[PDB]
Amino acid sequence: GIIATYLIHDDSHNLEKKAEQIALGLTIGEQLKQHKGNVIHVEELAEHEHTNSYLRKKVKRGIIKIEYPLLNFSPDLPAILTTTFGKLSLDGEVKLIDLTFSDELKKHFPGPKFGIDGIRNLLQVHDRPLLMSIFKGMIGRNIGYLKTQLRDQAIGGVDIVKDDEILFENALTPLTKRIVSGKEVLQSVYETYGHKTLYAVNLTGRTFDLKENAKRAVQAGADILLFNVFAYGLDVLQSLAEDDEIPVPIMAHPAVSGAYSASKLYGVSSPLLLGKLLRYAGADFSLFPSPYKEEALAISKYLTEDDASFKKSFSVPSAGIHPGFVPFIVRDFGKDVVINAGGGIHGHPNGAQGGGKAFRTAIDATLQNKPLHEVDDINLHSALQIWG
Amino acid sequence: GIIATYLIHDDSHNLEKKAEQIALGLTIGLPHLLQEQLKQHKGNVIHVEELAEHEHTNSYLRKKVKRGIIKIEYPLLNFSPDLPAILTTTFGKLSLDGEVKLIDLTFSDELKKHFPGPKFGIDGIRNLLQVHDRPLLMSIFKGMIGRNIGYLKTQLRDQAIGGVDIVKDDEILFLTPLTKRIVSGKEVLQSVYETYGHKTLYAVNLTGRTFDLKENAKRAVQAGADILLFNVFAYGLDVLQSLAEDDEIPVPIMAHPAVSGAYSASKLYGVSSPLLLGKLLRYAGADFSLFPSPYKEEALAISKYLTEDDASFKKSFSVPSAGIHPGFVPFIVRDFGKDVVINAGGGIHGHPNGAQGGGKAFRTAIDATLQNKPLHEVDDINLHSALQIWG
Repeated sequence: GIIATYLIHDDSHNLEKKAEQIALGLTIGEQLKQHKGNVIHVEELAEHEHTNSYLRKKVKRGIIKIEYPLLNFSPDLPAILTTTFGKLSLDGEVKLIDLTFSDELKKHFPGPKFGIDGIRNLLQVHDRPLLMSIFKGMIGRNIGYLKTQLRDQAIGGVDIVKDDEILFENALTPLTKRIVSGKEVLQSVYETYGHKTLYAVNLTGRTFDLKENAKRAVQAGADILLFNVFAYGLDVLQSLAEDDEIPVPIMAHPAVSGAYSASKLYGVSSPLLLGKLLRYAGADFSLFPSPYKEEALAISKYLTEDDASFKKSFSVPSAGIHPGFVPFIVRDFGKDVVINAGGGIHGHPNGAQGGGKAFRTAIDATLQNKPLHEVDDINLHSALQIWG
Repeated sequence: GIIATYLIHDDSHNLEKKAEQIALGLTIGLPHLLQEQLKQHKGNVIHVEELAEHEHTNSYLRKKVKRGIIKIEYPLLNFSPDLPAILTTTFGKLSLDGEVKLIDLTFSDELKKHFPGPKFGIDGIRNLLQVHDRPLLMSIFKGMIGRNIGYLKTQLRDQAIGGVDIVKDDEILFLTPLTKRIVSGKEVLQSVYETYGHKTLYAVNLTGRTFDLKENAKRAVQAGADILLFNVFAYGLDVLQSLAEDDEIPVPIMAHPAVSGAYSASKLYGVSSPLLLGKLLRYAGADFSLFPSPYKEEALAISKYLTEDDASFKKSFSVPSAGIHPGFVPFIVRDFGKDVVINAGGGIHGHPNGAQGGGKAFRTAIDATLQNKPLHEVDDINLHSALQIWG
């Protein structure tokens, strides 16, 4: 079935007993043994006095692994989360760290439609890390403003431009207009500059209108759908990824997921949420806070670990990134990563065009192990001079 | 538009600076006429209050922080009027910003117009049961797993004859098609109604994947479902809202808190439980909201949001849960008033005289409590053996 790995701060100091109580309490409480939960492993961990002080009580730390029979839940994320953490989420110092799906269970999930290889083929960028940037100051501005920023980022060499995280349906830049206008801008840049850029557009609105809106977006010519998965739910992302009438990649944004993962004592771990579950659910890209942390590397690990059931997803460490960090990013994440320039690309002395060239040049230098400061490029130089 | 209240542990010891920072970064960022229309999209700091310092926290975080409450207002023009956009706007990026917690959201009158609130609410539930005065009594099936239909009916009948107003499915279910439990359950309950004149409602758990919920809910109604039990937080508040807004689902919805703890267990991060299990659930349309009982201050805060007067939404029934037996009835009515549901949980089946006797105990306990007469001075064997076993 499924193995849930929990990190617990046991105040009773009996990991064995507690583990067994959870195993029973979350299952059956002869023909019943068939649904009985099994304690697979108990791991004692080092004590933390600072936590004891914070909780005003001595707690024994440890990791508990429990196996829940497949017959105990429907094979979808809402049922899985409910079974493995519905009750425990309110039982105290317990955090869900990982979920190990059996090969049988994995068969019920789609995994990414495109994955790393599908995205690279789509963009026709086969070896180097990808480059992404974001519009800056879209709210209150018109379509002409969007078109100009999009054109500059594309001419700058960016592979993917995404909508500002908080851009919702509005009278100035509504969905279909953003898509139609954007598609024309990027086609024009392609026709003249030979560089193809993709536009990841924000898919928002009511949960029950998402499929209709996603299809309107596709019809309008959308390249990638940007989705705030955690504002809606993993099961919703999954249904979008499962629809073959939505033949475009989905880029997941981590907005709101912090409500689940910020604590070290409660919640659900970031690697499971932004790494494993997003991948199984169908996200082709996963944006997550950058370490500029093992946390970040863990997410990435689950997004790319070999798994015969699912394609790999593109890792997109975000925030606090400038051309100078490219070397660190590639060493830490490898070549199959997306360099997220964020909205900071527009801050370069030569606009988004200069910022993009700085990143593109930086990426190529990095792949040749050539230092950035020894690179003769006015754009990359001024970048290292202003940002570091 | 919408005002968000945050609890922050600032490691820069400058609440006024962090606040303005947040009000700007989460909103806007030229000729006069354009600047004028753009100012309409800017966030405004509404209130900044400092709080007592917590040394244990400083030690825990391995850094010193300044505790405070910040209130930032976001213009409606900046987001679509739906919970997903609202949560993304007020706590999207902030949820990953560090020690910050969404404590409350104050919707404006115009914004509230975009939400349904409960379909039935307190008055609607009371009219369904024809119980207009005292608090209601609810119990949960017990040991249903691995049992047949005849067993369900028998336990259902016993709970009803015991005076229980609402019987609901337990949390862990794995043989008994919903339409079947619904149909058979209905049969049992109508029998008790036409024999004792007592009305009992059966709240059945609504399941399935997100995009099958509405069709499943309508089928449940068609089969004769009384109330739909729904694990809101396993799907999302926006899904609960769509169910509540659907006129083809003319039945009450009872919200269960499963998973919500993933959001509110921390005192430093997440979204507060009262905001979740109280305000949002009511606005989204939950007729009943189950939450851990104080048997503490969060329990009352939740109840407050569910019942506080609001011209835009009907009120919801508070349902404190866990650690409740007949002895606590006087307390519950004290802390939650008469418009509350007494959740006997599966504890009635433990009564020495079974569920029938356990239900009677609660029903006698509530009638007595409303008469102000102490339970100790009540000449009732069922109630006595209860207070004698539970205290």
